[PDB]
Amino acid sequence: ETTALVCDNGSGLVKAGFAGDDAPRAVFPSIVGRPRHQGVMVGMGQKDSYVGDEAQSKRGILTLKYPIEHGIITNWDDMEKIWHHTFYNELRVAPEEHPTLLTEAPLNPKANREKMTQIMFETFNVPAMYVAIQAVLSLYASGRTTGIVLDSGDGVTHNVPIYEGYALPHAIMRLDLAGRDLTDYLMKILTERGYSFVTTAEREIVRDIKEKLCYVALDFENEMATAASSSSLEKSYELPDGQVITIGNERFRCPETLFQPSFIGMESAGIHETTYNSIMKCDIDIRKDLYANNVMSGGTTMYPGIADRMQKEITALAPSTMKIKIIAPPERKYSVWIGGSILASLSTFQQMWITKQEYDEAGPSIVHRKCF
Amino acid sequence: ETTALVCDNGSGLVKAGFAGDDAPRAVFPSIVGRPRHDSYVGDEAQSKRGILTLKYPIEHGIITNWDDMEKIWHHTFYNELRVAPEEHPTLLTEAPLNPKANREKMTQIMFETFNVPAMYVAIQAVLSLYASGRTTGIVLDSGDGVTHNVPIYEGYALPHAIMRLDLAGRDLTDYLMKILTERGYSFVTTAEREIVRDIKEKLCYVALDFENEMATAASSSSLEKSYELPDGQVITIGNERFRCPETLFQPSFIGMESAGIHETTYNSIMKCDIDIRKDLYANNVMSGGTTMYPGIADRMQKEITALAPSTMKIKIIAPPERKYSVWIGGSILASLSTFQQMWITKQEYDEAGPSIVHRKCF
Amino acid sequence: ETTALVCDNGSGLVKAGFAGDDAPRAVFPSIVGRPRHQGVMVGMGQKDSYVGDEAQSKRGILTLKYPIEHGIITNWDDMEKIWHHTFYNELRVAPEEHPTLLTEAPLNPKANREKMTQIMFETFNVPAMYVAIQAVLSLYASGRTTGIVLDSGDGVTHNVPIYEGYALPHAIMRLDLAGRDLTDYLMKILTERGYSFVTTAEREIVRDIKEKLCYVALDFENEMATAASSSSLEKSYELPDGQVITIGNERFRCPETLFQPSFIGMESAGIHETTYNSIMKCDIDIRKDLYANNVMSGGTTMYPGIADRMQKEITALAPSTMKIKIIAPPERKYSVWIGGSILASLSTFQQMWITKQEYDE
Amino acid sequence: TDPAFRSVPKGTPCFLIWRIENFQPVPVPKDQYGNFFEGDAYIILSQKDNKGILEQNLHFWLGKNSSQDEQGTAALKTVELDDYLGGTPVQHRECQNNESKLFLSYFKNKSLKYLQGGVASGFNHVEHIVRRRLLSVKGKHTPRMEEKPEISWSQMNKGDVFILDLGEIIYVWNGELCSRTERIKAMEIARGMRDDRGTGNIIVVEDGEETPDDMGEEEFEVFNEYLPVADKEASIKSAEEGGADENFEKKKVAQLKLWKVAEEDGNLKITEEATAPLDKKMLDSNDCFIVDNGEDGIWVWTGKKASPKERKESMNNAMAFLKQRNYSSQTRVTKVPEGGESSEFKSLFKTWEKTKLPYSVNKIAQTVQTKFDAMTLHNNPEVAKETGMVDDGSGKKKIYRIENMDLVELEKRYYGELYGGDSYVIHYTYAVNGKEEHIIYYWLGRHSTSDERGVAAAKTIEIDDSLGGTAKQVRVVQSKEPNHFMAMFDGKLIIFQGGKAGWGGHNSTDGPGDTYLLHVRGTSQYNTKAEQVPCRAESLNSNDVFVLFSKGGTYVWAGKGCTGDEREMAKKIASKSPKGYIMIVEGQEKEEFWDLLGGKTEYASDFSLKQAENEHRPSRLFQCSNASGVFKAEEIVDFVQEDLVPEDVFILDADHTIYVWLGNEARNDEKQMAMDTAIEYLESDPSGRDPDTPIMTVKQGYEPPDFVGHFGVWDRQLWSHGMSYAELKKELGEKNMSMEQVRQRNGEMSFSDVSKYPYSVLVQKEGLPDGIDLQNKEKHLTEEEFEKIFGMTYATFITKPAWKQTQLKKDKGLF
Ligand SMILES: Nc1ncnc2c1ncn2[C@@H]1O[C@H](COP(=O)(O)OP(=O)(O)O)[C@@H](O)[C@H]1O
Ligand SMILES: Nc1ncnc2c1ncn2[C@@H]1O[C@H](COP(=O)(O)OP(=O)(O)O)[C@@H](O)[C@H]1O
Ligand SMILES: Nc1ncnc2c1ncn2[C@@H]1O[C@H](COP(=O)(O)OP(=O)(O)O)[C@@H](O)[C@H]1O
Ligand SMILES: [Ca+2]
Ligand SMILES: [Ca+2]
Ligand SMILES: [Ca+2]
Ligand SMILES: [Ca+2]
Ligand SMILES: [Ca+2]
Ligand SMILES: [Ca+2]
Ligand SMILES: [Ca+2]
Ligand SMILES: [Ca+2]
Ligand SMILES: [Cl-]
Ligand SMILES: [Mg+2]
Ligand SMILES: [Mg+2]
Ligand SMILES: [Mg+2]
Repeated sequence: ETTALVCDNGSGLVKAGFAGDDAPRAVFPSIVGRPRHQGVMVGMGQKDSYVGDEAQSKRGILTLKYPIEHGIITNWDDMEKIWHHTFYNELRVAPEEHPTLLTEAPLNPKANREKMTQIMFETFNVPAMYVAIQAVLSLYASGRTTGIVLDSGDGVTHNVPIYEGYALPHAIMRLDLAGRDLTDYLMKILTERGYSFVTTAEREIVRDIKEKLCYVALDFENEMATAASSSSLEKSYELPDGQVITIGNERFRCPETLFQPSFIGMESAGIHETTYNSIMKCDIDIRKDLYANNVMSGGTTMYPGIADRMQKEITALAPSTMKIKIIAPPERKYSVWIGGSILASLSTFQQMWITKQEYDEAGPSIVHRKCF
Repeated sequence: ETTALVCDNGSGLVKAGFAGDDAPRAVFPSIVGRPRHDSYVGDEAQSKRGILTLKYPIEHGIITNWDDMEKIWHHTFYNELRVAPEEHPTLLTEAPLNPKANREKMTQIMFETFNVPAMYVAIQAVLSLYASGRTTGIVLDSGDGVTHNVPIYEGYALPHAIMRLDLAGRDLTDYLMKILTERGYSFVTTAEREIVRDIKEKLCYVALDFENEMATAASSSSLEKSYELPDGQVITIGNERFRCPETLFQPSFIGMESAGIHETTYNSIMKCDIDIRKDLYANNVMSGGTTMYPGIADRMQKEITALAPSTMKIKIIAPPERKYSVWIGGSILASLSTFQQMWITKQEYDEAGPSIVHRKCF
Repeated sequence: ETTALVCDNGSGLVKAGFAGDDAPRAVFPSIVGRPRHQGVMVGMGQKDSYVGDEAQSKRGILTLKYPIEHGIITNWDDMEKIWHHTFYNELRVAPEEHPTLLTEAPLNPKANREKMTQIMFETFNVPAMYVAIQAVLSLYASGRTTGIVLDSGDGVTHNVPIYEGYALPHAIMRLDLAGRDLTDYLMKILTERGYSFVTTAEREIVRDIKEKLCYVALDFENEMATAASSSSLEKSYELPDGQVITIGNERFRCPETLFQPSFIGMESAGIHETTYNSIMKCDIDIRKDLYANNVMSGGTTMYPGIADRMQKEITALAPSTMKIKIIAPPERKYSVWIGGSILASLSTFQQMWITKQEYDE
Repeated sequence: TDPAFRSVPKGTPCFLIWRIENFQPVPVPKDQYGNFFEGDAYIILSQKDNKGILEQNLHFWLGKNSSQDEQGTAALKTVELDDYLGGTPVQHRECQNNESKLFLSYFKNKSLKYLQGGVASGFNHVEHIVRRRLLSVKGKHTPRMEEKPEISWSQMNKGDVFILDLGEIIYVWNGELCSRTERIKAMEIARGMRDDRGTGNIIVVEDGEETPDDMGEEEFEVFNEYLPVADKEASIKSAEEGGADENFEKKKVAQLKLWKVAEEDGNLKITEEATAPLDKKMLDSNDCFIVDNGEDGIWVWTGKKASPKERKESMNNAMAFLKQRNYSSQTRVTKVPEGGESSEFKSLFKTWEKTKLPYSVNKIAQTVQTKFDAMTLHNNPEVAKETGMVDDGSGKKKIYRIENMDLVELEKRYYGELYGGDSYVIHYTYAVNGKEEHIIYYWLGRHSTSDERGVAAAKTIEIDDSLGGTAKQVRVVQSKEPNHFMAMFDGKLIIFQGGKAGWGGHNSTDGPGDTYLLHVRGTSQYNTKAEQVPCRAESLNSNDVFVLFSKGGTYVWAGKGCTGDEREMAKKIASKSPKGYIMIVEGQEKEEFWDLLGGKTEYASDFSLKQAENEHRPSRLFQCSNASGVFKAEEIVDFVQEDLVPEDVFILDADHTIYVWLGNEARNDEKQMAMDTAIEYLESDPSGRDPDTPIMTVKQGYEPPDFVGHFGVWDRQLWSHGMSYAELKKELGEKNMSMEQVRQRNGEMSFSDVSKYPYSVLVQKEGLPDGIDLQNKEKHLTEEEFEKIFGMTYATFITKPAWKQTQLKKDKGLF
């Protein structure tokens, strides 16, 4: 009768819900906001900090900080506030009644997992918990056991090749470029047009502009020429106060950084090269299955035209006689969560729960011996 | 329950009364007269203008003369309210952007001179917003000597965007004398100013379009009203009805370089962070006797709508009791049972001094 | 023997002069004045403009605007008036006879660099020209090829890390806070005492109070407590009217906005965090040399105690084993121009110039 | 292990097919093998034997209409079965109408058929439904809330306030005769709903102003969809018809009751705990509590440390209240976990927590002061901590000098000669195993001007770019030359005090003349340098040798402490003299020698300088500063004059005298702590030297010849205006430049022990006599004068609170 909770704590968004549901019931930004001013109206329900959607709604008098920066947790105190908001405000459940399935990035340091386990058992008193690799859950969600997942969220971008349900660690590639870097680059290139987005609240406005009007061009140098040749690629966006700004070439120059990291000063390779290098680090006998099963995950893979451009670039790197296939599930924003909902719903998963009695007799080191 | 006192130290009128009442029990002018060659405060001071020299201790919202202010409060406690201040907690109001030293001096006078058991200082614009049940909105407090634009978002202050305009009520009655004189009449006597002030409060209004309303007065006599002077002679006020309040929008009528109350409201909102401007546009709350002109709410909606983007909803809130909305807000706050922990007690002042008003109050 | 001109297009002060000279010959405000009431007085027509100190004298009848308000040129029609005042009025020279070295702000857009070079060649017909980054010139003035420069002027503060002559654009920080904001903040906290400084002529004396009595406290919390316990930090200042005022904690509260920008309502980080973040966005191999060469530049780095404070703040964020050295050149108010005068005097500049013939392509 | 895989033949041939049904593998009936439903997912295991090699192929089949939970469960279970069979099976993904040949061969009987339909998906479909409702706020003191059964004007009256909750759009409708108290409480309730959800916009509307022009077009269109304004006039109830505010509040207060669901001694008992008013402390974390608001709502508060039986029976008993009392279906029951209390739940409690009796992204370093231990200085340093040379200095070098804003190559005969007033650029090229590498040194003279230092830096970059940027650029300041730089000149370097030009041109005197003095000194066998010094007797030092050129003859003066390496370079320099050198020993000084140096005056001569390192302990220098946030002291080995900074204070250990060098720009706290640290330095020295060793303070510019002697050459042109110590003494005086000695020990003295001054003196701002504690000027008054000024004795003054003392001092001008 115990219904299990599934919580995908991302660097930008947290996707939570119940095991057995076809989608996360709670999706909100993982931000903590604190006021920049002093309260003048006494007894009107002011708070010292704001979490999630409330922080986003009142962001005009707030400084927004992400507890997870570049995929690494930097404020465990604010991370507890996010988790407290998830259990008590969004899902509105008692955490001591529900087993919780959490997710982690590949090759996660064991210090981050042992503290996550300690917080779940000592602060929220969950009956049991389990940590699952994010990329692996996305492959299962697409009905696959073999493939190379491109997980690009807000903090980091991973390339995780998986063969028969097991990831190949020696080939997992990591790129420190994701959504937040794309947002900040859009803020930068929007100044050359006269606009000024500086504050952490204004950054959220740019992020919405990025999600609404940005797209990946099939040929970048060609669209840069068509941009000046006309105005057919210019769009308008209404700011919250009613001001209308117009953007043009910035629509595709922003996500182009995914393929040309030199736009933001990174000397690393693009997402197209990191996948090829990841596929080329596996056995030659399994590479054909990988090339034919590129599964995209995360919100940063939601740009219009990123799948077509991805297939174009990989075909130029791979042998001409190789069949390339980019898989772009319609709900890949929540593919990690979906796989968790399926995994936590299996009858054979009750054996995998790290229980509280196991934690009290072994310590936080028990989490590693169950998730290898 | 210990009955609390509420005193709105206005620029031209002191609104004072008991916490819980629906209206202030004492409304007298903030003037104190001295021999010129002694003390007389309030309306009695204006009955002896020829003998005394009248000064405004709070001319433009901020208290300047403290010795004259101690007599405003002395006239408030013992003459108007007829109470003993040492037996009543007293809530006091302050202008926006009041210096911290100014608020500490108020605390020192209330505790050391009047020996009050407890006191509290609230911003006037915050109390007006509280009266309407809001925590968000930009207040247009237009009183006697000063008009403020005070934006407030979710109970937080935006002092960087507070606008102050030293054009208000007494500037308008003086301009009404100047234009009524230049049509034939003569209003120069100090006693005639009280008559002009009555003509202003009863026959003046704000025109939706000034140039059009001026053309109507030039080709018709429909806008002309009549007024009975105390001596019996009836006079006729014409375009002066709407030319007097127009100074709030065209300060060049009295030789001021500042912008009208519509531009100061818009410029105030545009100094706030972009994510809070939409709620301010839809919560323009008006307070003060100078916002009581018929038509000023409709004209402010037109003027802000022209300055703001078309996609924004402009709304002007004009509460019917906005002349005393500051005091009404204080009367509700001081009566809340959850407020008796916010008072600054005499025992706390003895240990920390007047700087405690910056800790418990804000 | 063709002499070269060096002009620093500053946000609040233009520093211009001749190459090979110890200091700039002319330094005037970057302000252009246009008539308020056109046609009423002689010399007050539509096309009449005034630039520099004369625009400050005729301030009551002029409008006055900043062309390079935030390091970047925005009004080009008023910019041509500034350069015209520089060549014919201040330097008193013909621009078609002297190659000109101009300075640009860090991260100056390519379009601005192209409109600068067009105005010099077409409107002024200069023989050759070249633009240079203001931070690199400051570094050359300190006899260094590598360092992280902190240039704080009138409208903008920049952190620019440089290694072996070339800067790292991806690590350049920008802070829209400088002396003009500190001058405005001093007027505010002075009126909080009741001294009433609001007019422009009063802002002139407030700027002088800032440059003569302000300092950076080593421990802001301790000095705030000292200023509340005794008058040992209070100093007097005599206004032109003979009235004498006294300032206390305002002496070090004003420059503290450089380290706590929240004093004026800014969400950005202090000059110590932007310097730390600028070094941390560089390669780790060169971080050791950057912490040992923090070269300060600009008039707003002249407050006494700012070097000790920058060290105290950076040493708390850097690894404990780092050697942190702050360089404070005595002539850092003109380090940009001095570096330009050195570069424009190098005989190898004849190959780095952009001749007019090359531009006519 | 899944029980459906238990009976799988291990190692023996088989052919099994399962179908995914509600996240579980269910075996397919054997007679139906080959029929796959299009809306389902399957798993097929084919263990076949082939010439003794067991072939194990695992396929999971996905129908074209199979749901995501089934495709995922099929993938997951395929892996479980593969691991359960040891991982030897090979996995295959089979999609309908595109299966592999191996999968199709299993059904070669043409038995492969696609059936329509399939079993239901195990997923629950999240809908995100909106509960649109019409709430009323009514009361006199604390207005209460009630949900109306339907959304129409018939449920509204003109004397109360109504909320139209539409999810992310909330309408607050104020009746024409609503009380101000109800208006304020309804806005709190509305703001509470919005904040519990995180999104929403409150739209305040007044009775009568329900127009598109007053609300906005889109805002009115939604309002008219749920409350048409045309039906208002007919159905809207009046103020009196709405009821009395007093009764509505009176009844709803008594309507509230609190139950307790506790499990004590294994017995579950439901007990009525209290009634209105209710307070948060009534809720205990160890049990469950039911908040009964009747038809308006039932709430189940579950504590953090409650019991599983308490958690279950609390809701079952709460769910029973609905049917027992036969409440309407609108009456709901909500579970409230401790910590997830909503605004509506809190509104049922008159007392909850307390009011808020009173963040910058910029963070200022908060480092607390610490007293520096002087024993750590005696713990000896790590002088050879970092050492590294890339070669032996035998590589190729080209030397350029900054001349006329350009580079002029020095002749090979002048290699090793540098002018202290110019800057140089040396391009070193060394090779290791055939690979050439480059190092660009730019050496900046102590008196080189900005133009020369800048050209040295700029042309250093140009040479580096001429080599493709492959060279390492090294900045070298005079007197602080690195070990590899000295090895390029074979460890012997000659620094002539002179220069050339500078920002235009001047008297660029080319050469040292015929009467110049050289100071030859080295700290090792590799950094032996010969630097030109003034031809004065004070320039001599007993630890070093000197070479005196003159038109009569060259002389070599060997100090008592000079090393052999110092004398060797002195002889080699004097070997170029066509006159021939005449070596001299300290003490054996002929009078003709002093006459060429202006006469014998006091020079750098101390016990530490005459002795060799074999007997005396070498000198040590410590830099003391609080610029790092805390007062610290660090040693400087190979210390020279350039290592002195005016912003700090230094301590020099010279065995018989310990000097404290005071910089002009140093802070006062740095000076005072440096002296206190110097006293703690020798009080802890276990070497057995005199506990009262002289500890003098020396001021920048007024340095005696014995203080400068422990450093290398000394340049008086920096802080002494070029004057020697004797010339300074003549112009200023002995007692004008005296080295004051440090002594121990004011604060915390009693009122009677403080020096006394008149009130006319202390009240002045400037020009105050010394020794007055500006922070306690009232203590500098007498007992009698204090009573006259402050109207009280000092004893009662100090008992008054600190705020009153500071205010009294400001009133009397003694602040
Ligand atoms: N339509 C879109 N186009 C481009 N980027 C998007 C889109 N929607 C969301 N994103 C970006 O994806 C990120 C969220 O991805 P998510 O998978 O939630 O990452 P995380 O793993 O950090 O939770 C955000 O940074 C957002 O800016
Ligand atoms: N009905 C009215 N129409 C126009 N002006 C009015 C009206 N009633 C009052 N006033 C003006 O309002 C002013 C008083 O406003 P108030 O808010 O009390 O000022 P303050 O708060 O500065 O004392 C007076 O100058 C008076 O002329
Ligand atoms: N001694 C000083 N102390 C404090 N501030 C100074 C001093 N000298 C100059 N400034 C400030 O420096 C600012 C401008 O210097 P500058 O570097 O020329 O600016 P920019 O180069 O950006 O035009 C002015 O705002 C001025 O207030
Ligand atoms: Ca199915
Ligand atoms: Ca296998
Ligand atoms: Ca009612
Ligand atoms: Ca219990
Ligand atoms: Ca020289
Ligand atoms: Ca190089
Ligand atoms: Ca020696
Ligand atoms: Ca120092
Ligand atoms: Cl999906
Ligand atoms: Mg994610
Ligand atoms: Mg008022
Ligand atoms: Mg500058």
